[PDB]
This record gives sequence, structure tokens and C-alpha cells, in this order.
Amino acid sequence: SFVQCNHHLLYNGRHWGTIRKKAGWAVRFYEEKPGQPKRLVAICKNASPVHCNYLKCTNLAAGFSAGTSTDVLSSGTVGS
Repeated sequence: SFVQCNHHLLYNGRHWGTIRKKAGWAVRFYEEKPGQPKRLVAICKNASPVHCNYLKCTNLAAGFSAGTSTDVLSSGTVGS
């Protein structure tokens, strides 16, 4: 059925972070630099609102973009 998945945000060269969110539902990605407020780097949601496939993100912050999902679907990953 509808799948919940940790939406991975990909940072230049390596896994930045992830937020677990259901497919279809939009999730928030932002950069928080020490001493500065967090800035939205991507608003991303999974293609299908049912199953998990790929992440469609809008308002990308250059190198800040999302990649894939693990843990719940993959089992045994460096997610969150």
C-alpha cells in the first residue's frame, strides 16, 4: 500500500540527512548554518502518493538536492 520512506537529502559528495515522510507527501529540506537561520533548500515529495519511487523536489539550492530513500524499504542503512 502507501509507503512511508525517509527522504534522503544529498549533499555535495555525501549523504546530508533524511526525514521520514510518506510517499506523495511533501517534505522539508533546509540548510542550517551555525549562526544563521535555516534556509529552504528543497521542497521534495515522492512521485507516487502510493508507492515510493523517486523524489521530485522544487526550489533546489544548487548542490542541495534529494536522492533516494532507505531504512524502511531497504533495512540497514545510515538514515536517521
